[PDB]
Formats: sequence, C-alpha cells, structure tokens
Amino acid sequence: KSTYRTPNFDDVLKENNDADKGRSYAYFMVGAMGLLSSAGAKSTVETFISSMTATADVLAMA
Amino acid sequence: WRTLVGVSHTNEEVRNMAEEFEYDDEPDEQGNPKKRPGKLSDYIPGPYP
Repeated sequence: KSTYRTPNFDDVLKENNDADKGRSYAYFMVGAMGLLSSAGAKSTVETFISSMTATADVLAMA
Repeated sequence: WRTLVGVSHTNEEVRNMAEEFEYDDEPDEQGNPKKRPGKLSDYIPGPYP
C-alpha cells in the first residue's frame, strides 16, 4: 500500500465542515465551563473570607 | 436566647422569657456581688448549680 493512500476517516468526520459554524460551537462549550467555574470560585473565596468576620456572639455585644 | 428569635418566637417574646431569670452582674462600687435580669446574649440556665 502506497503512503499516498490515506485511510478511511468517513465514520468520524463531519459531513459539513464549516470553519465559522464549527468554531462557535466549540467555544460556546468552553465558555459555559468558564462561566460556571468563575461563579464557583467566587463562592469559594467568599466562604473563607467571611469566616474571618465578626462571629454571632461578638455581634451581640455591639 | 438570641437564637430563638425568628425561628420559633418573636424578639419581643424572647426578651420576656429571659427576664424571668437572674444572672450574676458586675460588682458595685463597694465590691459586693450583684444580680440582674437576663438579656438576649445570655444562655438558657439549668436547674442545678
């Protein structure tokens, strides 16, 4: 078999290969990841920082 | 006492409940012991010393 004969990739390829359409699809799935991860990081740093504020018993003696 | 407010009782109701008990206060100007009614920052007292 000649090395100029590429194997069969037909059953894994997209039948309509559009650059703009196929890139917007992939970036929308990583943006969803980055949106939720950025939301979960805010709730993590807020949980630890807020534990350093005045406790319930201290606030009662204001 | 303050943890019952907004959970099972009203603020004005818990205050009345706490005022029916007595707690140690700061000594007076001569240094004798004193007592005072309870506040919201106090803890629920037990029956035995």
